[PDB]
Amino acid sequence: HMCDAFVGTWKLVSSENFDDYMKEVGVGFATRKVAGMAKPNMIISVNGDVITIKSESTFKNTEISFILGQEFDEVTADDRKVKSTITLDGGVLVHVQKWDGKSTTIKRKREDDKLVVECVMKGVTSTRVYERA
Ligand SMILES: O=C(O)CS[C@@H]1Cc2cc(Cl)ccc2Sc2ccccc21
Repeated sequence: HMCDAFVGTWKLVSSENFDDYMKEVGVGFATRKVAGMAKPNMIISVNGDVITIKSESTFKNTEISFILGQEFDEVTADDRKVKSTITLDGGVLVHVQKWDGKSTTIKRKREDDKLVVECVMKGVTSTRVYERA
């Protein structure tokens, strides 16, 4: 019952500062423009200890399956090859991606009926709000 309140199908409804986040991460111009238009559907499921997060959009589909605290390989929407670890910290899912000596952290939290996604790269934060689909 670890992630119960995250489970479901979610749709992006708002974004703030995401272009600046992507610039800070090192995403190139054309990818930033196209990826930044996308309104992904995020589908979160749990089967035993394995959590799966899928994102489906016009631009790209992504999928990760993982066990909390156990590092894994991930290919991001912008095609970085990263080493990721996802943990639960006080009810917040904390996702750290490491690549090329860099790091970024994505936090996912339930707030009212929304799922709020905060993406941090150095001094730049972006907030993405999802609602139930
Ligand atoms: O989950 C969130 O909203 C924030 S991470 C984000 C997810 C994403 C997923 C799809 Cl399928 C299509 C475009 C994008 S935009 C994008 C571009 C670069 C790096 C990550 C992401």
